[PDB]
Amino acid sequence: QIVLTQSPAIMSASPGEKVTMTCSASSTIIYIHWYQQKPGTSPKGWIYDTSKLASGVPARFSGSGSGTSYSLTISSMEAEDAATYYCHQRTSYPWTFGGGTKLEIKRTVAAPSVFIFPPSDEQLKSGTASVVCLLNNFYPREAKVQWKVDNALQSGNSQESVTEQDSKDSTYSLSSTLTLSKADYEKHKVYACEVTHQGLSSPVTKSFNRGEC
Amino acid sequence: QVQLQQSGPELVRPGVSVKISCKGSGYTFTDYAMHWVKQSHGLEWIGIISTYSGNTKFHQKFKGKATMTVDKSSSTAYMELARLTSEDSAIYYCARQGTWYFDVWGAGTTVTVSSASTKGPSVFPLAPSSKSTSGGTAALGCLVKDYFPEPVTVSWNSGALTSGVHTFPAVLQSSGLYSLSSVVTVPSSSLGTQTYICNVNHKPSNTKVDKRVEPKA
Repeated sequence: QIVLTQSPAIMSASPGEKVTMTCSASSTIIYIHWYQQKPGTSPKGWIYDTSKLASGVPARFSGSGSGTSYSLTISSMEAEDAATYYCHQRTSYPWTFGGGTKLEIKRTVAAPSVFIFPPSDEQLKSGTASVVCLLNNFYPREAKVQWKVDNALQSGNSQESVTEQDSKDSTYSLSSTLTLSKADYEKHKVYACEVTHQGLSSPVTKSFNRGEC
Repeated sequence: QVQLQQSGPELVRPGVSVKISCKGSGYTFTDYAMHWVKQSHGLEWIGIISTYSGNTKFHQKFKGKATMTVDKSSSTAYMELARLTSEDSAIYYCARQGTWYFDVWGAGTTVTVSSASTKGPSVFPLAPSSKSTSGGTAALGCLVKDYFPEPVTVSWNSGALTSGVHTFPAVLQSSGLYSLSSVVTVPSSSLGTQTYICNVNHKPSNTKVDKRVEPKA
């Protein structure tokens, strides 16, 4: 089975820039093909016969190579090109795909809008208390959320999730849930979510006193 | 029109076996060989079945479990994986073979391998308050807690609201159940006037839920 080592694993580039993207097969193949997958979607054909462009694919795109080393290139990056790109060999069995190169849009640092949601009336009836802190529309993806309850750092009782790069503004969002028994939740007053991020010169803290609508 | 339509999310006990469908609609089904692909969580070719002849070729590693049928009279391709393990938990794509490349793909089918019983979410509101407003726009959302398996789908106002919506990837909790968040940013002036539903569908548990997110002073 021919491997297809892709590189870089991940890279960023802003509109207008030229990007190049590598695929190395471990044994000579005839043509390397390329597929594009954006988050949520299935792969789409992009380049076949190590050069030809699929239907609907802009001419910024080109691929070259021979033997065991192939490239893909966008002449000038556009917003819609941010995706993960897989190379593919149909020349010996079993057919195989590369590991992929994730291409993200590069933009200016942007600070998160930080929001905090207490647990609902509904959920507290069920004997659990989920507190949600939301970091909306920031850049870059690196961020740090620390939970403090009466100024006691929390560990082990929170979980995080990060959206992929927004199509309109090229930012990320993040939601974090600190989950607690209602017995524990009712023991304390200040619930704070402290955010550290490059768009902030010092950490933003967003909080609420237990019971303040 | 042209469209590969796969079976819904499946949850199957270890050991036993599962079959998934892929119906080619909008075009002559026999004219195109049909493949399958396993996105482990990165693509991995499984094999081929000619809608026309019925013969197949496989990735070695999948011989033993993976097996492919076609029923020409329903225009449906079938894949069956057997001796199911955790390794088989993944999304499985069917991709019609085009003249020059894989040109139509199904939306994929999610296969979670586990002996556990299905579990439909609880939906809790994330009401908009001053703690969630900035620049005369307020954030609101729904908390879709403690379901199994993946996936759930969330929409707002049966699809009429789509700008400003962020639906976050599910997080696996310590309990072994999933939980995710969907938020939307709207103008502060809309609250009180323009109500907001979140519509949650969990096909493995046959759960539909609408939840109205009302503000607070």
